[PDB]
Amino acid sequence: HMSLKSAVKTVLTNSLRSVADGGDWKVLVVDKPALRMISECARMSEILDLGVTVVEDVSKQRKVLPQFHGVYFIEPTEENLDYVIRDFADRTPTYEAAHLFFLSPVPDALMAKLASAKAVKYVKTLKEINTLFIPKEHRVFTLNEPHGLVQYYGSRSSSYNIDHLVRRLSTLCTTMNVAPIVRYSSTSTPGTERMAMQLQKEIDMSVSQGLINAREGKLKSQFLILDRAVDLKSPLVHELTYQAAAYDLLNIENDIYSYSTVDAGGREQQRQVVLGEDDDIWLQMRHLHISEVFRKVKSSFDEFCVSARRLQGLRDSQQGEGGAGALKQMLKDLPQHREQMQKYSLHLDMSNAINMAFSSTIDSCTKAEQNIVTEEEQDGNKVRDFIGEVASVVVDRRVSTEDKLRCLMLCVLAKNGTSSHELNNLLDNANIATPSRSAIYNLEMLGATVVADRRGRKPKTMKRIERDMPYVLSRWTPIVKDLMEYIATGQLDLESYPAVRDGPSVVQPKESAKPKLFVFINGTVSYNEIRCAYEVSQSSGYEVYIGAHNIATPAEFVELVSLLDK
Amino acid sequence: DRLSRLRQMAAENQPEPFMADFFNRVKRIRDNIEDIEQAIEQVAQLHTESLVAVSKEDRDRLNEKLQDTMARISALGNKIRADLKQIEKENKRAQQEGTFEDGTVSTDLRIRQSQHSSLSRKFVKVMTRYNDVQAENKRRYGENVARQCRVVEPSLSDDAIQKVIEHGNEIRDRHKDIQQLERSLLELHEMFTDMSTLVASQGEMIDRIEFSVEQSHNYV
Repeated sequence: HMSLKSAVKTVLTNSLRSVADGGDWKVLVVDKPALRMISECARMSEILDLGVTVVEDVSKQRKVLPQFHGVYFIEPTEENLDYVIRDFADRTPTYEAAHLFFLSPVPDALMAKLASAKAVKYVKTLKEINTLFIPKEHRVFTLNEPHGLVQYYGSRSSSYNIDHLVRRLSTLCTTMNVAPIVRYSSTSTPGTERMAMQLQKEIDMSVSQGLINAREGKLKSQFLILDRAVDLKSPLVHELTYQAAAYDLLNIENDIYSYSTVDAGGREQQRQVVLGEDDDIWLQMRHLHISEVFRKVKSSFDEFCVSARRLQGLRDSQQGEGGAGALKQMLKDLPQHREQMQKYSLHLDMSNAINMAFSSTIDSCTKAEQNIVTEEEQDGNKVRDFIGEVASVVVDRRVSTEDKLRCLMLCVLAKNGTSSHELNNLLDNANIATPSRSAIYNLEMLGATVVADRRGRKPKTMKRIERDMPYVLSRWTPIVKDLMEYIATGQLDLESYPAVRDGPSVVQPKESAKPKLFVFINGTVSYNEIRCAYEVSQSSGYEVYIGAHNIATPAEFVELVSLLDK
Repeated sequence: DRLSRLRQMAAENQPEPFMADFFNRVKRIRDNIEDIEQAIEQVAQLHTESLVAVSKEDRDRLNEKLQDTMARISALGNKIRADLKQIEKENKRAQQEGTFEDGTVSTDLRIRQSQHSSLSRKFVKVMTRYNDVQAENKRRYGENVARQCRVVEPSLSDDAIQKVIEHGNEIRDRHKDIQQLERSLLELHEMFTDMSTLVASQGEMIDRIEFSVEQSHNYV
């Protein structure tokens, strides 16, 4: 389908247009998991002219509307069926009828409960959609589990339930319509290996079941399954590409950014907008270096104004207060363009905010982070005293606790073994409160070895591709990118990353086409790893899709790791 | 499939209107918008067709359709604008009544608000297509028709731009044709103006599904 948002919207559309009603408006009754998935693939405006007039939460259900057919997107769960048998049960039904679409297969015990209750007479159509994964971005899928990392590697990991996880992920293959070879690391945790085994049988039990039909070209679709431990550095590094820097340095809760502009009059009007796929500047700009974004948004804004006046008949001889006076004159002269204007004012703002937040302090942290993480300087002079690299940052009292933590964590990852004593002293010199130190020690639970007496873990044996990295604060490349490119070239050892089946089917010489590569990392995915799936799609060979239980910024990843033992 | 299996496993055991006038207006608005959409793409041809085309033989034949469809697009426009405004006032004069504290609203008012928002946008976007084809044609309805009609004066670059701009056989009618496109652009501008400020204190977030279903009610 190319985009996961397109793919998910298509299932919603194909399902809505299968509802056999009398042609009145529809009521879309929706789950929490359904709400999240649908909300991320369709605006309200796109739902309206798909013939639904309201969206409702399966819980509560006030306002009875018998003139309209109810359509349910909902999970095969007792709590839900009780809401359904309840919306009808009583004297007057709640909709003209119910059209039930289940997010995954419905058990028989529940099927019976529905058959015995009154509701049975009202249920017209009942299907199993096979889609329960959040389409966050065109190339990013998510499980809406913000504590995934904890539930999976934490001190309750034993009882995770990798079943519901395998089915959620196989969902990715049915709605995408592709039957991939499953790949995993030789050094996968047992929990993970099993998950990869089971995923293979799931998609296969779907293919011999005609839930997915493919042609199987020369190159093959693969589904790479990874432990967070594949790369513990990427989640931590300050990053200077637009999306990644915004989410790190700025306050972006649930994808909402707040800024201040002016309208006709009233100044400091505080707008909240969502960052997303329906904003053309966001796209195209989001994977660019921030220094370059700063100035293209400005260019694009000025070009837009100059052009939008030549489409009518005018000319910009009036420049007051710079580009603010352009924004005032545009909203006055060309009201038509009010929305493009809001779009530019948002990125003018966000661009600037990033530039300001990237203080000399943050630059210091970044330089140190790059040196530690690539293990050489801009120069190329190998760096060996990782603890010395950090000292500069850690004395600096202008530096956030969280920032110090990030540098410290990167430091013990590099050292790969540090004496209890030298480590307890580093933490003391850094003035890191003892409760906050679980961010360091809990790396053990992701297979890191931090203290030297716990015994070092055998070195990761994988060549790094080696790239031309121009920008001096952007020399680090996430490991996951190398995994991607190797696979897009069958060049990824079967001993290092074995297939469940058809192993020799990825041999190596010593638009709507192209094979898919799904990458799923347990726990957390990073914006720099997300960027990689895009870079690697537009470069060579495959179309790449990346995902995890949730997206975590560097701050959120620090919090998660600190929670692994609590 | 799974529907058959249910009706098999269940046989082994044995209204008021609701906002009628409102759904009328939005049907009307949707319908008018679609009408305008088709009308716009016909004014497109009628304009580029009045280029050359055997002088006044067909010019009068075309300008007859143009200002006919133009007037319809306008009449359809004003209705849409009045139906929208009517719903705005209707909604505004229903806030305090349709909120029962709790922060929640009321399926009636929720529906009205998402309809009102969605269509106002759909409207500004359609009219923008209109505004674009008008100015698009008015720019060349002076370049490759009014100016290039200097087959009377040898005037070069400035004496044809410094003169034609101010006044503006068949070069006499194109003036009446340019000032048409001008009171068109003006109506549109006027419209876009109070349509823009009309989204103020509205939306910013309403197109988000999650937002709507958060302000739902309950308790029967």
